[PDB]
Amino acid sequence: MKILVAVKQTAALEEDFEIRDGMDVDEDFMMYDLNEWDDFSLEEAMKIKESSDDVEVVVVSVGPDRVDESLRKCLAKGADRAVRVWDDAAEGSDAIVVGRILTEVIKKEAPDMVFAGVQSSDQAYASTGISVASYLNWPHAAVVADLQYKPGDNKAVIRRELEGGMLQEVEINCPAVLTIQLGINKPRYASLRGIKQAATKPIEEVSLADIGLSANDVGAAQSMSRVRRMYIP
Amino acid sequence: ARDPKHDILFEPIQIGPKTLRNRFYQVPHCIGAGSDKPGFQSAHRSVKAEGGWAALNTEYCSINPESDDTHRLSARIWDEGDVRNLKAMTDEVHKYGALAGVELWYGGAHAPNMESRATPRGPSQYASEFETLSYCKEMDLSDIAQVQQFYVDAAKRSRDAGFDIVYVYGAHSYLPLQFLNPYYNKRTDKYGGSLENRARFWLETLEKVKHAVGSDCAIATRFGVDTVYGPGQIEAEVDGQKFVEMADSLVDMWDITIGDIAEWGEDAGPSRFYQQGHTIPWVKLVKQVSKKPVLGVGRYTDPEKMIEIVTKGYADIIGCARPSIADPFLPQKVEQGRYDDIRVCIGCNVCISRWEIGGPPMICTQNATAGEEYRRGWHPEKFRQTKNKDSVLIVGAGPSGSEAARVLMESGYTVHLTDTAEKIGGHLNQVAALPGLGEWSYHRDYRETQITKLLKKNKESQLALGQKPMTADDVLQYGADKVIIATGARWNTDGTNCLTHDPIPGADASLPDQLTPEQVMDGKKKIGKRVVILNADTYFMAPSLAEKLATAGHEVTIVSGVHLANYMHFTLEYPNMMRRLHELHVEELGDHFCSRIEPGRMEIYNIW
Amino acid sequence: SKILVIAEHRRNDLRPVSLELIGAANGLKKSGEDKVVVAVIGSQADAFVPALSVNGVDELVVVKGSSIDFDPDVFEASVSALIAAHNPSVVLLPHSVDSLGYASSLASKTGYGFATDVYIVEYQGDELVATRGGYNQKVNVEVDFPGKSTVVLTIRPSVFKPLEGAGSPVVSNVDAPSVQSRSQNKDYV
Ligand SMILES: *c1c(C)c(C)cc2c1nc1c(=O)[nH]c(=O)nc-1n2C[C@H](O)[C@H](O)[C@H](O)COP(=O)(O)O
Ligand SMILES: Nc1ncnc2c1ncn2[C@@H]1O[C@H](COP(=O)(O)OP(=O)(O)O)[C@@H](O)[C@H]1O
Ligand SMILES: Nc1ncnc2c1ncn2[C@@H]1O[C@H](COP(=O)(O)O)[C@@H](O)[C@H]1O
Ligand code: SF4
Repeated sequence: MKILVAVKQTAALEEDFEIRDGMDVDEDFMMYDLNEWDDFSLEEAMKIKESSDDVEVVVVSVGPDRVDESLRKCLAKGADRAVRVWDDAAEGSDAIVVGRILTEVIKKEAPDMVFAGVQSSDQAYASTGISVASYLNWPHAAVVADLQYKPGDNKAVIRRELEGGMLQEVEINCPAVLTIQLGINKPRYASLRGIKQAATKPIEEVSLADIGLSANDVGAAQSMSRVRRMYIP
Repeated sequence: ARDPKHDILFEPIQIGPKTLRNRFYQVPHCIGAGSDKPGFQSAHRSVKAEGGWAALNTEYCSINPESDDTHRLSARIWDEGDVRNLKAMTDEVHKYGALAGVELWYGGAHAPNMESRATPRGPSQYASEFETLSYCKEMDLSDIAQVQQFYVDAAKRSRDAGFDIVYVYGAHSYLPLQFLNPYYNKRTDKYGGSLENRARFWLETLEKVKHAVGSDCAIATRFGVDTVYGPGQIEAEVDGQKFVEMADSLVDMWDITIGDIAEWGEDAGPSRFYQQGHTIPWVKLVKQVSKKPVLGVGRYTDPEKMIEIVTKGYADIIGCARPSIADPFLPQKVEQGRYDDIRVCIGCNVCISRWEIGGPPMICTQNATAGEEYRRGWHPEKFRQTKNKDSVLIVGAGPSGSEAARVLMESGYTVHLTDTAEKIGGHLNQVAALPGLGEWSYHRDYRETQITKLLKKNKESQLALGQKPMTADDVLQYGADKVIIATGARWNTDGTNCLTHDPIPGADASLPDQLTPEQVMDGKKKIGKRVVILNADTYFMAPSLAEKLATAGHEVTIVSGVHLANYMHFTLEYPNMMRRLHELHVEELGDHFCSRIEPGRMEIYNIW
Repeated sequence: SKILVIAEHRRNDLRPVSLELIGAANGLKKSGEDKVVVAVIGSQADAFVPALSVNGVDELVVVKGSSIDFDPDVFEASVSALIAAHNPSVVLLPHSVDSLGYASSLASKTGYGFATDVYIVEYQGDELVATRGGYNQKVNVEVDFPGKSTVVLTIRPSVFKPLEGAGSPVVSNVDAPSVQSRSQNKDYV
């Protein structure tokens, strides 16, 4: 049994950052860390693993070498394995292109369940997880605030967190893609010894060729929108 | 970057022969150094000069041994020794481009002269309402001339010492104010009676001091423009404004306060009673008549409140004492737009409490380097950087654990801070929820903010809250090089107390009719109608619980085996606290303690 | 050509964002001759015809399905069918919890223009330009969608103002593709 959690390393900006060309903020002003929603995703996978017997939790991220820092944090926070997918041609991949990339590594991995965060703290597309569901053709639910699932079941029960705090119970076929909302659980903190042990662990590197994709499948060129301009409002 | 609306705070302003570089001014305040700890005096003021303050003043500075505040510690400028000692401060303040000021003091009978044993002189003979065994001799005309000459000789010493600003101090009901105020002044000669006559002492003093040092030094005056006592003392729209008009041509800068000496928590308003700006209604009355620059303190820490009083024309300069102690670098932080780095004064008056006790150095609840700059080499904004990759685990994020994390992270260390509590602040989170104490929360707000920003730049550090309690095994296996245990204290549940050091028979806060402070503050345990508080603590807990309970409708009696709220005499909170308990019908039984408790009843005894 | 608005409802009530979207659609037309079609999807969505017969609405298509309220498989199937049948230039969805359930699935299959949480929309001559936030809302990001005949946007609620008063739209009903959804809504809590 395997739960695959897609995670993203998000950018946060220093005050008072500057627009570079007008196409982005200047990199010097950027700090990267693990997307806040991914702590909750990862914890939920660890709850499932810890509630039974034998569940591989793998984390996967699409991005360059710096992402290693965020995947390491995942290892420290319980993940069994970490995979990083990249090729320089994938720069500027939109949420839908990244959904396609994630789909092909998920197929290589063959998990029983996929978890994504509801949205990323930086771009807040609130799109990537559900784009993955569409390319996988898997049942999906977005904005999950509660999960009843036992490994190997056909069949899970979620609650959707709606506007105004109200919840809706939904029974969903598995395997499924779920996007996980803040507050579903209390994500753990690794100890210094946990972190040190996570440091010894390999981050597995996966190229596009490894998953049947090429430069022509990815990048800003293949995306569903095009940035004209960024500005401070 | 700095908000453009704050640019006004960085404009210079002329004061007589001197120029202030900006509108941030440290008014005279005690620190427990005077002329006796020249290291402390020069380091404390010069860090603020480095921090952007335009002018730094000594505390009240005695002009002669017959105004000696022992057992309390004032500055002194009695001779050449003092000139050397204080010049350490003026030289150090000048090194950072600020002006240095001195506050010339003569206390009349308010100075108990316990070192000098000399006799104080005054407008009429009185026993001080603050030092009640201390009496002055009534001044004849030669006495008046002699004391005036003391001011002159001190002002000449002050110029020798390198001061740029010299005050004639007439606030906190000291001597120029005593002549002004018919509460003290009973004379029927030409220094008593009409306003013109009552002002004559302070006006002649100003003229003489200006004459001696005025070409070289700005002459400032500090004035208690209203005693806040009603008619019978000074009122701003009666004598106050008229005095300002009479003295305006002699003064280069007005520094305005309210209140007297016995209750000077009306000036240094505790946050318990007073918000930022609490003095404005009295202070703004001075610019209605003066043509000179004016400041008046009001616990100013927010630049938004600061530009308000300057743009509306209520003050030209932002005077501060406590805000400058909590954050010597407040002006630089505003200048650079680092608003979230500002360490905001909580108005607890612990700084003052040291001075009031008589003799000890100042300390500060927010700023743990106040008093420590010289003697420990601790600069508030500069931290020796670690040279190793040592990690530290800290169990507990209350004032001590969170301070330790903050400093260790600023020093480059890896820190993991953990607590069972949902938020940083430990026991201060309930304390600040007590009636009147909401501003005490800034101590934890500052640390929450700073810790969050330090984690962003110290990437191996971590904050964990809402945790399961750490056990000894968890600590031993945690993987840190060093561990700090900061697990706090709790109120006693069995009656243990400082009088007998033993439990009281029948005391037990697990019983449904007995509660601790924490159980009261938690709000879950039911409380009955008639409440007895049994008190062996001298600071704020018992009075504050009494306020909370009586305001919620209970009938409250305080049985106190120690002097109730004794420590609040020193924080200047005591008088309004007693007024608050009285108007809420809280009954007090002093001089009693308790020998045993039973369901619904307790046995008490007179301690004498 | 046409602008397609997907209305939204829950527990018997139309969600006001539906009107805001009609607002946005009308403010976006490149001519008085362009037409706004609104769709409302649900087994009992005929009940909403009164609330949706409002100024700005030229056609109201009611689509009935398996679910009373939102379901991702039903909605995806229904909206793809509306788009194919009305070939709209722009489709507007609310940025809502329901829309998070399927919006990006609509786009993945198709190569339609796609942007979410949009708070400014504008034509600049003949190119649609949408603005959304960036870097935790610290910047605005203007996007366009080249050579995309159909753009799908989700729209931030409480940004676009609703039109005032009633309308006279041509109502039609259609059935959802009777395909069984891979999830089942149970109770609200
Ligand atoms: C001592 C102490 C530590 C306090 C904080 C104030 C103070 C102290 N000693 C003073 C003295 O030497 N001379 C004098 O004129 N004023 C003295 N002060 C009062 C202080 O100057 C301010 O008037 C008040 O503290 C109110 O201002 P702020 O603290 O609200 O800015
Ligand atoms: N075993 C423990 N593990 C983690 N936190 C603890 C443990 N024991 C006590 N604490 C926390 O320690 C903190 C002590 O804070 P506080 O009482 O304010 O002490 P101080 O005033 O010394 O900083 C509290 O927030 C409390 O929840
Ligand atoms: N580059 C990426 N690599 C792996 N997962 C991603 C990536 N981008 C987005 N995600 C997933 O999508 C989630 C929500 O983000 P979004 O739709 O991008 O706003 C994240 O928490 C991840 O689960
Ligand atoms: S001890 Fe309290 S009142 Fe005094 S400066 Fe420090 S925080 Fe402010």
